[PDB]
Amino acid sequence: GNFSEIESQGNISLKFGFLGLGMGGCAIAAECANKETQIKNNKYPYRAILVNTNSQDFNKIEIKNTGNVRKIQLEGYEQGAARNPQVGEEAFVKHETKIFEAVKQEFEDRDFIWITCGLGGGTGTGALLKAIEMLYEHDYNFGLLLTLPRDAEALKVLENATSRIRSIAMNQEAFGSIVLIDNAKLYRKFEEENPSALANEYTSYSNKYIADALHEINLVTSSFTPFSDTHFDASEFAQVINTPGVLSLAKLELKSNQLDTENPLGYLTQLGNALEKGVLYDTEREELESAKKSALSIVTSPLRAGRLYNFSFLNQMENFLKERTPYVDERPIAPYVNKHTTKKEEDIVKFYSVVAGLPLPKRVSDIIDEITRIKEEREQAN
Ligand SMILES: Nc1nc2c(ncn2[C@@H]2O[C@H](COP(=O)(O)OP(=O)(O)O)[C@@H](O)[C@H]2O)c(=O)[nH]1
Repeated sequence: GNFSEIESQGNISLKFGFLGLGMGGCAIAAECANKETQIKNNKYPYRAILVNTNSQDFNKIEIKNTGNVRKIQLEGYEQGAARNPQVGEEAFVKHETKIFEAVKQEFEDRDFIWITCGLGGGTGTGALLKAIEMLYEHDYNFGLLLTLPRDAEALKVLENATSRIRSIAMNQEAFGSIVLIDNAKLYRKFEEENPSALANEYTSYSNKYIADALHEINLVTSSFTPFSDTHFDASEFAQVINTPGVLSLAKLELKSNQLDTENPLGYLTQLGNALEKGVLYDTEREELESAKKSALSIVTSPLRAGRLYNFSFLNQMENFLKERTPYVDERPIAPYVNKHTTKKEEDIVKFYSVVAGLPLPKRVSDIIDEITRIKEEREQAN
């Protein structure tokens, strides 16, 4: 995930802060906060506060971005493998004053905060609702960056996740977007693109993959030259990220010759598949249909832009999004020119979309059925 070229000539739309809770949430938050960029006068664009109980692992969470990443240790509530949310909850409440003082100072210059948490654990999951109340009570603009557990994590972790996800959705109107991450999906993605990969490379891969997906859309929305008057800029991006409900990201890269405007079915089908098989989780038409907001940006070279962004293409794209998110407040189709595209990448056309205000995905229901299976077979066994 090297965005050096783009960063040296671009910028990020929003100054994100990450409030990590628990091991996984802190690992993801740290991965994002430690990102180094080639952005003018902004080597380290992100900040983070990592809240977790003491442990060797938590001590192990590196930290490159100095000063912009602070660890807050939940003294006295180390939980071990108890996987008990009630304890995580008590921990957060007990240390709330210390935590908020840290949040207050570190996030003063932030535009938006991501409460980052791996659903299923004790500390993170347990502290989640309290953390949300804290940011809400102090009027921060914030959203949730959450992972859903793999089936192998078993019963307790799945119930822990199911419990919070349910409560989150019920109270979703109280805050911004919920960027869901399906660990099962990403685990599979890893195996497939790295068949000969070993288990020791997954965690790093998934955390970098997540951080890169968020940073990339943050970059794309403020680093290129708009071809027209329709934009998906920092302002619009903020509008979308602040929309309640689940948020889905998609990205498709095609070679210029695979994008036929006289025979659009081919590339429109690929775009449709990219939107459903999203970056962080998998969605479907039924879910997309109820989107509250959506935006799609297209980026290509000076060489290709002029010939691509014609009436036919733009109209086909307008139609495409209209069929996918029919009831959206606004769905801009925003073509961009990357004026500094290399000769080597001259033919590439990139598509980026963000869909917001979505319902919980199918993976949440599959987890419920996995929990249901286990409990019912346990009864039959009895
Ligand atoms: N993507 C990702 N997910 C993680 C990571 N660590 C843990 N998780 C997930 O988050 C869930 C909770 O684990 P953890 O954060 O360690 O528990 P906690 O410290 O008690 O909150 C697990 O069930 C995993 O699915 C990580 O480094 N990356």
